[PDB]
Amino acid sequence: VKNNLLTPKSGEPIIAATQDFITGSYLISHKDSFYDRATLTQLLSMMSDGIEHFDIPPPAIMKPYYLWTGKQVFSLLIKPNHNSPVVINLDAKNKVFVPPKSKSLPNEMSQNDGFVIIRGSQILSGVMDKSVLGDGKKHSVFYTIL
Amino acid sequence: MIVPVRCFSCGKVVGDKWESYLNLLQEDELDEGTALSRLGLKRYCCRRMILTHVDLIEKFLRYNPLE
Amino acid sequence: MSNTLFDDIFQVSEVDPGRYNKVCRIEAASTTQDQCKLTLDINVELFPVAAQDSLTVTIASSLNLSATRSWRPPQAGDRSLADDYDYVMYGTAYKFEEVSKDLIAVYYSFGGLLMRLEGNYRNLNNLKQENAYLLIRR
Amino acid sequence: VSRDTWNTKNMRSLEPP
Amino acid sequence: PDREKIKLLTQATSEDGTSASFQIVEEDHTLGNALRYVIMKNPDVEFCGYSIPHPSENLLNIRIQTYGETTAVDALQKGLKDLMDLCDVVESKFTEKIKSM
Amino acid sequence: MSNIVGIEYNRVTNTTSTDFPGFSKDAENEWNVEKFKKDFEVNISSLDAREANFDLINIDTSIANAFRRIMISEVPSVAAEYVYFFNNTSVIQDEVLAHRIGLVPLKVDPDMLTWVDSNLPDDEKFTDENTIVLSLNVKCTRNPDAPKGSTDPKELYNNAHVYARDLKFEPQGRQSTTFADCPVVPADPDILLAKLRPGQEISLKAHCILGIGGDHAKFSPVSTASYRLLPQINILQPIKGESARRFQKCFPPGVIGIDEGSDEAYVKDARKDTVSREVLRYEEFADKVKLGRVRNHFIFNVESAGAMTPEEIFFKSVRILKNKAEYLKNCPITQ
Ligand SMILES: [Zn+2]
Repeated sequence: VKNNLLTPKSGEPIIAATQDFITGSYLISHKDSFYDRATLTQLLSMMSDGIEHFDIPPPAIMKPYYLWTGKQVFSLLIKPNHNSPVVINLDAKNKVFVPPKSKSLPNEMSQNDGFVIIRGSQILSGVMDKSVLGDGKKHSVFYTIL
Repeated sequence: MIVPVRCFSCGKVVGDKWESYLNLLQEDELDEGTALSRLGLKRYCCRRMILTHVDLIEKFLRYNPLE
Repeated sequence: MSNTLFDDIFQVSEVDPGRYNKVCRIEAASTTQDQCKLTLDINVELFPVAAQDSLTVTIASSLNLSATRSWRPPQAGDRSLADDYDYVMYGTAYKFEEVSKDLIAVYYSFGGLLMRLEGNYRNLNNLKQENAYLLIRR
Repeated sequence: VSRDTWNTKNMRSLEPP
Repeated sequence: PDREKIKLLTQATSEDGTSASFQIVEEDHTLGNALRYVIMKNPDVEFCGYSIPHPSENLLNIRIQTYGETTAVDALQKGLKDLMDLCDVVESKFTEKIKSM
Repeated sequence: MSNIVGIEYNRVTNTTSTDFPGFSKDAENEWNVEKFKKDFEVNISSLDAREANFDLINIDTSIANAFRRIMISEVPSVAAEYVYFFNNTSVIQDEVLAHRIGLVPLKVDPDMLTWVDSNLPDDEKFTDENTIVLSLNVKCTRNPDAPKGSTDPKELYNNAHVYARDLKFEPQGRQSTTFADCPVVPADPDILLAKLRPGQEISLKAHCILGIGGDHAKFSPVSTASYRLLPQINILQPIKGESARRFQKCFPPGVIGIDEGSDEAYVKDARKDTVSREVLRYEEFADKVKLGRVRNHFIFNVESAGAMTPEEIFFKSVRILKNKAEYLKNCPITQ
């Protein structure tokens, strides 16, 4: 299975997220998702089997509360700690991408969370989508990791 | 067939309420909803346990082979 | 003092939640810096922002002016920045782009909360490093 | 009601089988 | 002396403590979540979380990462003792209320 | 927010604890008793022989749910486990009848029995400290009477209905003395076990042992152990007139009242409120009401299957949580 994540007809990934995995990833990475330290660490423990070391990054919000976003959760999914070598850099359009407010404005300034930016395994923008976690896309997170 | 002893979802005993429900419906007739509420079947799972039961054991007993 | 990379007072023009319930994309123009514009995603249940209100926006490194590798909060009684600011975010400057001659845009991601800052002369203050605190006070 | 039974009755069933 | 109940997972353990995974058999979300809450109320703990790796196994891996003050084992011991003290408080309040009514 | 669960029209907000050091720069809410001791409260709204309604105030969701889970699936109870059919000529199959008997709850006090050791041969495994023996001998005959033709089968046949009360306690060994003051009976004697016709007979005995609801539901001692967060209704601005009556009709009948004189609606009893958020669909109270739930206020409703009192069930759940914490603390950690 690990040697056959891509279909030989086009090279696009074929083993990837299915429906509920995509929906859960989207709900986690949704821009309204903020997690305190306890919820974040429980999420990471469920993400692993409670047997993986996680380097907790600084929270996105430091005042009034220490809150992590879901995009930080998925960044830790990609690269759980410093000993992990997976450093991923990625630009991808989500399947529902409304353009930014202006023509000259860059793509990650979309009115929705329609453009994914990953720089150093850190998700900087965009929701976790089918187009970035599912099949048929060569800008996929798992395709790039592969 | 015969009324289940317990509600599938709750585990509340409903097998001791079938006959009282039938007599509530027949003697001094009540609506089904008020008959269910008078027996303490408050939750809708325990309500459907009695409301949807088909007493097939009476039909089966018509073919008793040990008469 | 020496740890602040940018500091300006902004007049908020627009606050639109686009299919969101706690994050808004505010648009703010600077005061006395007519070229400086600001677009910023803000958690508005922690820091509510209304159209036409004054925001003092500061970008700083080293907010507090082991090899555990996990972020540890500073002690409760720590004389640090953010004592005088109502809303603080931590992010990274991941893109510098030119919007015209003598005018650039700097892009920050605070865990996905995007900020686009536009201006002209900041070349010795704003860099592409992880150390970037955003400090807002009403 | 309103009377303790845990105090007066030794809980044997709570022991690990 | 139960040598099978709780096990330190050596592969998921840091040098000089402060990070460890403990495998606890015959335990599930009931103890896992309460223990995780109590441990997370420890100021030295920076990471607490449990997982049931598979439903088919009566098993529970709880992860503790601390700062340099204490070890993960000490954090777990403190959490277990604090859970006991919490249960004592609840029992005393419930008993006095039952007696009073 | 701030301990209040947000009830919106499309979503629920602020559902997590946020009461630990590391939530914010003020590393407050670190664990200590004498803070939980003074904060925590128990309010018993009502107590019955089978139903208890009590409040656990200022306790964490994880602990309250641990109590609920232990009550449902870890408090032991006695149920029939093995049924020995000497004779069953009824239309109900033996497996079905055995399952029904197992589902019958027995009014036998736990802690008066000992856990069966599974490592023993079947001829030495069952002892008088381990097992309750229940016999059942029912035979149907035609009634020697002359009532109206084809009436109900109660005066038409003898023993046409087999009830749980027909399960007879059969003391074994020292059970003749220990159970003398408290003979074992089903908690619900009128459970309809079987219906059967003349010439049909059921003859069995059942061995009833301690067991765990997690193992089989028949061992669960609560017909439902559950809690609910105490509802909170905040009337932000006064609602008066016919609007007050419309607002009042969106809640269960006694939830919020109408003041006489001042004429404003007011929250009369939020405990009676089921959170249907029916007010949140009307756009005229959108800015006038805020629906919430107190996150650390738990209204526990424990109803017993019949074997033990609900207060005992809850106390046993707290004891079980404490005992598993204690046993884990005493256990040596293996490499
Ligand atoms: Zn039910």
